[PDB]
Amino acid sequence: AAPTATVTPSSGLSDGTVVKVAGAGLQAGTAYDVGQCAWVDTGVLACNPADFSSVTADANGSASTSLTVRRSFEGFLFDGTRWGTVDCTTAACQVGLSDAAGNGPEGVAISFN
Ligand SMILES: O=c1cc(-c2ccccc2)oc2ccccc12
Repeated sequence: AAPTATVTPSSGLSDGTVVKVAGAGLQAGTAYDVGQCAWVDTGVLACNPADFSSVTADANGSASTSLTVRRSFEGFLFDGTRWGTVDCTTAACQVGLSDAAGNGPEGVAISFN
């Protein structure tokens, strides 16, 4: 079926901005982890365990959350292993939203001003 992932990426904003994430039409009961998961290695991405707020799907099958995009964050995988400190000063960051396994909406990139 066609889900309804409506998120608000930080385009043209500075660091410390609150990214709005609202995913509807998901699996009610599943916990979705969302963070500023950006590129950390070749084909490898990593989320931030510092300012993260995993949201569980409600009885409507929707999950709304908000994350704070930092300039530098600790990159962590979905398994629990870290990859290193990611820094988006000269590079651009992005938002990552997926379940404990790694399924969900497509990633959206963000850019500072
Ligand atoms: O920590 C990780 C975060 C993300 C990710 C999920 C959705 C959108 C962008 C990035 O993907 C991975 C893929 C493999 C291993 C770790 C990760």
